[PDB]
Amino acid sequence: RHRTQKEIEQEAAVELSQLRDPQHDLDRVKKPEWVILIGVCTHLGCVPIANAGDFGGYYCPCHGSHYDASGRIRLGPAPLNLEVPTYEFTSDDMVIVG
Amino acid sequence: GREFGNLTRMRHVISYSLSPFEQRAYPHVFTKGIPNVLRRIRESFFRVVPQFVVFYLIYTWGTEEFERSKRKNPAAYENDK
Amino acid sequence: EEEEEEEELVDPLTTVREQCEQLEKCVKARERLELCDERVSSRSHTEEDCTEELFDFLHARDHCVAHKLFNNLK
Amino acid sequence: SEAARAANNGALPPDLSYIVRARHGGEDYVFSLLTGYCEPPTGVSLREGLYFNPYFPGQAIAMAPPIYTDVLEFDDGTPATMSQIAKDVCTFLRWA
Amino acid sequence: TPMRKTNPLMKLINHSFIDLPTPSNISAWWNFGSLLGACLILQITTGLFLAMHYSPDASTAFSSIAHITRDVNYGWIIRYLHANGASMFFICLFLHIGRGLYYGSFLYSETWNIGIILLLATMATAFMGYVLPWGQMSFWGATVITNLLSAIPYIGTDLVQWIWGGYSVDSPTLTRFFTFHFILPFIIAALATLHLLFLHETGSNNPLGITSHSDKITFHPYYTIKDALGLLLFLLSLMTLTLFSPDLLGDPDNYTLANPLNTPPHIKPEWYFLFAYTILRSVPNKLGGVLALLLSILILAMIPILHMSKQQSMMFRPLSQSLYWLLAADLLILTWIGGQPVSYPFTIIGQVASVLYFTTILILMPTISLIENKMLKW
Amino acid sequence: SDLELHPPSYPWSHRGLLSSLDHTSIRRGFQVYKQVCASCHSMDFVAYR
Ligand code: HEC
Ligand code: HEM
Ligand code: HEM
Ligand code: FES
Repeated sequence: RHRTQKEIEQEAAVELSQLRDPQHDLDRVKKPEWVILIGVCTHLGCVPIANAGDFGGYYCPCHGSHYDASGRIRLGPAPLNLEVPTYEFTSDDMVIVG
Repeated sequence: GREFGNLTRMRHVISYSLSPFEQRAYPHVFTKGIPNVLRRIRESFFRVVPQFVVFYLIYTWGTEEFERSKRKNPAAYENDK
Repeated sequence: EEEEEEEELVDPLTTVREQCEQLEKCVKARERLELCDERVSSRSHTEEDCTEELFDFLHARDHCVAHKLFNNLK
Repeated sequence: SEAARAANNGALPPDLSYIVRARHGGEDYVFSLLTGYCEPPTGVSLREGLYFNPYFPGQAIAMAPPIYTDVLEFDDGTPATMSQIAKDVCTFLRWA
Repeated sequence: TPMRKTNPLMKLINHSFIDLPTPSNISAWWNFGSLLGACLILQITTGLFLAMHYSPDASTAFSSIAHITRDVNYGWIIRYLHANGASMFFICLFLHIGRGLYYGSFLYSETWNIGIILLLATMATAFMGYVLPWGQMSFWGATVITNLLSAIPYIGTDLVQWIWGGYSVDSPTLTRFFTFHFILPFIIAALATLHLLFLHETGSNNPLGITSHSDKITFHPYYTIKDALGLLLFLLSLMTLTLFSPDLLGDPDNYTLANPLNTPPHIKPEWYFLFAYTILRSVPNKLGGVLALLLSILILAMIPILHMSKQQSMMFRPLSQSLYWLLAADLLILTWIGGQPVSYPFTIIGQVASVLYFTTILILMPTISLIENKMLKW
Repeated sequence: SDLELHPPSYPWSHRGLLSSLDHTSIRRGFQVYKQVCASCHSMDFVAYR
């Protein structure tokens, strides 16, 4: 998910202590406008819906889970945050993963 | 090597033994058998049991405390007000 | 069709589920439950959830139900 | 499976071939799961697609309450109470 | 000149079985070792039939298991005698080690060490075998336990990928474990022959601990029927355990097919590894729990060095007996703790139980061995 | 959140140590499975045998 700077703003803005599975926003993604994540929810394996949810991030229909634009869980049953794959940019137009 | 023909030396220790068919397979079972097992249990008992009894108290506590740790969810909301 | 026969069936699960509620354990659990409900209603942004007391009620409830249900069914 | 998720708001209905011996408490988990559908507790809220079954570990099963009285008429001629239905279901799954 | 003493094959049967002297006063516990051999004989043949139907692939394995439990004739009896036969093998094995810790059979140090090697081989065997069902518990048990190898500092991940045969647990890994789990027990038999080979040239120990050359007895007439009684009681416990409540000792929520996408809520190792698991989960830092995991099994070699008592048998040293049963209770503590979800009440008891588990076998025992040495004026 | 309610034990016919399943219940339960269940639940490992 390449994303707008405003989402970078709302993600950076969030209080860290409040999070169900705390993790600093900038510390996650290598470049904030890009966010690469495993597409499986951490709760019961359902796939979260892109471009949705209260935060404008992700949403899981299976049990109402709410992920933020950075993919961290907040509202809903799901325990820990969406997993971040290892990856690296190479040529500027390309991105190796795994 | 250590065959029966060559082991420890020993000197005049006589012994006696009946044929299996000449004697009952269950001699004096009640008069002597059961009380023997009881004496044996009475010997092992205090040596063995108390640590296990100690284990049980811990087992009961751990589950119970964990119950206080979790099932007393209402204590936290009660703290909320 | 006729509502009565539907009325007639009744079901035996429900009837048993009420007689156990009549018993004192389910009663105190019930009033404590309603107490938790009214306390939840009292404020605009409560974090409290009565589901715990609901388990306290349902556990002894359905446990008491367990002794009597298949006695009715064949 | 993906179609099954599409038909069920993303939820995947588990295979029933070993549903009894899989779940803890076994078939005892099943009957109570069917027999029990308490109305939702005050102070808790959930998606309309979700349904509140307390015995479900997520306490919000995607399944709609599958059975009620006379959903089906037994050939045996026995009365079709939802209790008898769930009982026969658990027996058959236990055999399964 | 009996035919048995002339025939080169019969001489081995004659010495190893029919005519080796044994202490007269041997009790029930010494039966268990023989039982282990029988268990192995049962774990092989039974399991061998499972091999005739099981298909070691990521997809076909579980379905092949359903094929064994249903379409195959009498297959479920085989699968349960096998899966419960392993747990019986660990009951007999733990008791078999326990009598050695008690009666001072560890003074036969070479046999002791070989026995430890049999212990580790048995652990790798049962572990690689538990992955075969490829149920929900198996994929994640193998996942976590192989993720433990991640800890080693330099080899770390490269080693783990070398076991996986890939970047994650998958079909090739399942085939790996099918082969290794198929091959190890047959090594265990040969090492067991070495085990008896270092045992029989000195003779079996007796519960009193005093040398018993004065009252040795031929093995056959007595111990063939005594051990036969042990085999019958063993078959009693096993056949009851399998034919009445096969799954009480098994783990429910293993039957669900493995989901890489999903992690089961409790996820625990089966009980016979499980005490060691606490020594992992209790200890902070990823590597220290690994080293503690190694020391937990490898101390046993250190134990004979730590002996200080001028005697041998535990029966004449009650103060040591109290520490011994205390330690056994501590083991039960580790098992019950390892059967439980992480929380402070469990973790605290796990810390205490672990540290106590090491202090009892390192610090406490030798000292009271000395005190007992001085109570009797040595 | 909080762990799920623990289901009550029931006086089932087959929970006796020697008692067997009642096949008429298995029949009627299969007759329940064919309609209400079968529409949205697989049984991969059971044949019509
Ligand atoms: C399509 C409607 C629907 C019908 C009707 C239905 N199921 Fe379900 N069932 C589902 C779905 C979807 C789930 C998954 C629940 C979840 O994901 O939260 C489920 C869950 C279950 C569970 C529990 C799974 C768990 O994790 O606890 C069982 C048992 C089960 N189904 C069997 C049955 C039985 C018995 C019936 C009685 C006829 C039945 N199904 C009828 C759709 C249905
Ligand atoms: C597959 C595993 C094993 C097999 C087949 C086996 C077999 C045997 C047998 C048959 C005996 C003869 C005495 C008896 O039966 O009690 C024995 C003795 C012995 N074993 Fe084992 N054993 C195994 C595992 C172990 C383990 C794990 C240890 C130690 C941790 C061990 C240490 C000993 C010791 C110290 C003796 C001496 C007993 C005595 O002298 O009376 N063995 N073994
Ligand atoms: C001491 C020796 C052995 C032990 C302790 C042991 C233990 C186990 C265990 C615990 C399982 C898991 C079964 C389950 O959880 O359902 C298993 C499965 C299996 N074993 Fe072994 N095993 C041993 C030796 C062998 C041997 C010698 C063979 C073949 C010759 C074998 C073949 C198999 C096969 C094919 C399975 C898969 C069947 C299944 O998972 O149900 N095993 N074994
Ligand atoms: S499946 Fe993702 S929240 Fe239940």
